[PDB]
Amino acid sequence: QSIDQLIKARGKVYFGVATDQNRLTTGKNAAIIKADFGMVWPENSMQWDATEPSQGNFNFAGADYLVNWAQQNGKLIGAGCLVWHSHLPSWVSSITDKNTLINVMKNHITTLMTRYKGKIRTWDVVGEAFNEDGSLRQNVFLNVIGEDYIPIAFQTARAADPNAKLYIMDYNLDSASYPKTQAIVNRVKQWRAAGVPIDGIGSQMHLSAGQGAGVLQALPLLASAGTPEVSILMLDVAGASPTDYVNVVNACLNVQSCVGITVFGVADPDSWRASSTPLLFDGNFNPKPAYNAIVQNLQQ
Amino acid sequence: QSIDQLIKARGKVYFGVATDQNRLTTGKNAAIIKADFGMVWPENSMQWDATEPSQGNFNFAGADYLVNWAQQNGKLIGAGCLVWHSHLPSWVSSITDKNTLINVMKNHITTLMTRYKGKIRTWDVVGEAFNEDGSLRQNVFLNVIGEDYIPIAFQTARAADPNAKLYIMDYNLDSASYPKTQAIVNRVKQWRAAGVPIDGIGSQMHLSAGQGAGVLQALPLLASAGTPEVSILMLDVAGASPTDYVNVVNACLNVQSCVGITVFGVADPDSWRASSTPLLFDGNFNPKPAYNAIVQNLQQ
Repeated sequence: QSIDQLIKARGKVYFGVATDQNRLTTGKNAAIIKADFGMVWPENSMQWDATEPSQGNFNFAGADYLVNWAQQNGKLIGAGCLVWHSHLPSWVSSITDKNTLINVMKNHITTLMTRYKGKIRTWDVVGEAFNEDGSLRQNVFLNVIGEDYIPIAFQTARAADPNAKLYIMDYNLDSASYPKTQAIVNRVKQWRAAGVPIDGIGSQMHLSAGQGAGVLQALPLLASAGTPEVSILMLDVAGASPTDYVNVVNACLNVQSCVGITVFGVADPDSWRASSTPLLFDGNFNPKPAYNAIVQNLQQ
Repeated sequence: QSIDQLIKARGKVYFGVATDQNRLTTGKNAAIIKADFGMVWPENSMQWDATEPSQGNFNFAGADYLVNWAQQNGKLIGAGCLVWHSHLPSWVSSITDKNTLINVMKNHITTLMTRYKGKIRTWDVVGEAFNEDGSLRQNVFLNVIGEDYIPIAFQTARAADPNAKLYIMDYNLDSASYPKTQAIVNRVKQWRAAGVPIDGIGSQMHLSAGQGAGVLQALPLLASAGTPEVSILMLDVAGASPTDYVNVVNACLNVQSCVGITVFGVADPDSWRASSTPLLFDGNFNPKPAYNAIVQNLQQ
């Protein structure tokens, strides 16, 4: 059975997966995505270092391929991340003038979002903006522009494509007792009260064995920020225990504003941490017990 | 052991593999390439649709990543294909004016080769130029320019980077009686007699089970064209039988002008025909029997 069909039958929007051109032309990835998943994301083809490697020199061939494939095959598209320190080319980090950096950030956002206007359901606008202690991460945008870079990014994104859901994304939001989880909730509440158009919080979830249970309490906490949506992004789980995966799916089901889940690839050998075998399909493209456990859970 | 070190000890230049950025950051590909292979090729990041998706406007982020990684890790680099019909954006195929298409083709060749001047050992300049019956394939270049497009392409490439070895590449050159094999020999001899700088023939070798034996006769026939070099390119073998792979390696060893072999990826799940398990490593990144058979053949 298709986990995307089953999660839609329980009132959610999608079960999705990250992919890109050379996955779709190799292995069994295209066949599995067509049958079992409802939304694709670019693994890497939309990141800043892939799309604007030097100023004004936009590289769209890879992202175009993915968007086309998804439209032909009737899949939803999510994309990101527009502003994220980790995938930033050096030409951006070396800018020290505030007005320049604001315009460079705006141009990057507007150019990417305009190109795909109306085709992208969800955009990750700002990523990994918090330190582990809950303070704001001192990336180039915070250092040069200040804390208004976040309002500016979201305002710019809303103007570029008013149809898209705009998300802030972070990782290590997997425990309700962790300071970072509480901090992002408090800051998003205050940004939204001031009119910043943040539609969603996306939890980048790279879990160790046994950490699924904690998400049952972390996800409701993220939802308490009052955004229209929350989601689970680029999920994988070391060891791929059915218990961990089922717990994450049940957290999604329990939180009414959680629209769906995106796993971080199809088959284990194509994972960034392949030795931990953390995905739902094995190296022979066979479903693993965690896939069947999700199916069972969604049927009941 | 490393098959690249062992083939070097037998007097050849390399045992290589096709890869690209997202392979180097996932699975065990980087570790295996570092240990076992001596030359990397771009799986897709140098093709025309990836590098010049609109006229005069280039996308080099993916190719730059590969070239940098290879230099950092002491690997040789091969690249291609500059002029192929199968990877051509629609804007090129629509051109109907001979001078315009010549200029477009020359600009494509010169821009890519200049960017990496001196860094690339082998360039595939023209690919898949022949029909199965041995006549020239009627692609946009033949239809608009005529059969001079091949001389022009090679002369332009030689001027752009004199260091590089320049190859023509085709598939189904695997049997010595097949018409395409003799046809490429006939034409390459003619072109070289006219001073066209074709340094090599690359045989793009996608074999079915049992076809390795015929390569022992086909590869020397290709070498009879008199090019300085021949190579085996983008090799895979349905079923990955040790007998097939050993026969291909021995054909390389038997042909003095054959400089090396490149396989079409590391592990079976990342093959374009994964259900035929045609590569040297399995879905858990373990060497397969064919890998060990090549090791022993090269030591004996």
